Amino acid sequence: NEVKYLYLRAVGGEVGASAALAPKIGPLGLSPKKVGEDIAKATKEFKGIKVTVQLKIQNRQAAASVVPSASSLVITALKEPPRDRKKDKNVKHSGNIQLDEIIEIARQMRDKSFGRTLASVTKEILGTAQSVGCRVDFKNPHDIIEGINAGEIEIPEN
Amino acid sequence: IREKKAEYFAKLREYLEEYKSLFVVGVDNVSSQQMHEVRKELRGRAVVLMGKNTMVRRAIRGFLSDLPDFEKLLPFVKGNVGFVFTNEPLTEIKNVIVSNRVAAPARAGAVAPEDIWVRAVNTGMEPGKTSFFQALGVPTKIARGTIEIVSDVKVVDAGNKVGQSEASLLNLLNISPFTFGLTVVQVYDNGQVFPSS
RNA sequence: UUCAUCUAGACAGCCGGACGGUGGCCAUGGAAGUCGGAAUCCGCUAAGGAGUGUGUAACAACUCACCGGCCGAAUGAACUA
Repeated sequence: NEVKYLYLRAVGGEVGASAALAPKIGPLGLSPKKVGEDIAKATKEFKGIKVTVQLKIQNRQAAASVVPSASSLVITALKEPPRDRKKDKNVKHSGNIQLDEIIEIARQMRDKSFGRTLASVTKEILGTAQSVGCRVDFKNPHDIIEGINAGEIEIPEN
Repeated sequence: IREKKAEYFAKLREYLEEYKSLFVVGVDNVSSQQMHEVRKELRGRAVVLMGKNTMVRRAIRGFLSDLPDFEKLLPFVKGNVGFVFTNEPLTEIKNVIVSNRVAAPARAGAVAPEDIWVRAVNTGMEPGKTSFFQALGVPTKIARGTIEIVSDVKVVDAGNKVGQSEASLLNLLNISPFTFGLTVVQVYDNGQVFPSS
């Protein structure tokens, strides 16, 4: 067995195009159709929002593994109707994600992160949400981060 | 400027009267992921404070009045060196510090960490790179379209900065011997410094 | 003349790095810190800008700001005549 590693940025729960699948995977004797279907299955919850999908090619099995992306996870929690490219381009996002949810994403992302504290990882994910530009608990992630820094949002550090 | 000067001085003071022992860690040739990872491993156990030699020297000279020990630490902070404060067993702190070492590739004009040889093995490339092989005068024959170095050659070693030629040779050889990592010059402990060794 | 930087190391040069999350999101035909659009996000920070630019279809990759090491005491800018 050979330990191979390959990912992409195919859009979540949207069948991946063979023109964007074959060049990467096609060489190493692996079905692009299988890759796309597995990506969609793993992004069932992620449908519409693009997600990075690690593939461990251990002797030619297209076993997709969605790696948690902070921003995309934030949008999945934002719960906006799956982005309809057809109806309008560049669909904006305004999700009301609760502090509990942003903390949850922080716990699900700390694993591969570098934030000193759980509070630090929450600030990171909140900065990602700020980049997205949505309003969060009827407030901007910037002011939520400043509140955490100034010791207002008591974080459940567990 | 003076405000952040005082802030840095205060942080050094805090560590100096909050951590029983410290190590003098050299960060030469060391990337940023290195000391990030080292801090991650040391989290809780040790803290890392690195900075400007003159900065730390002046801070130490200004703390001399209250701490009459550190005049012996003054002559040890030279080059890219900082201080890893801790209250934990020196040995394990040291190995955790010196363990995280990333095998970076052999780059041009980069002092070789160790005696990089060209150890004979069926490397698997072609006359295009045999050009470089001959350029550095290593007898190499095209074995079934896969080069083999007949004779080992002492190309580079500790120091003797790796010229573009050797750098390219080792890159095509796909060897990353430049396992950069934070070193340790000396060890301060309860007002007593001793070498790492 | 006025305003600044500066032995708590000023400018120049050389050398080493210049991050994790993160190839960030959005997309751009293709952008991978940088044709690109909003914010210049958090952490680690000496430093690192979702980056300073280059390069590439994109890359891979460099490079600069930036930070260190050396160096040793001056330096920069706008003005006046």
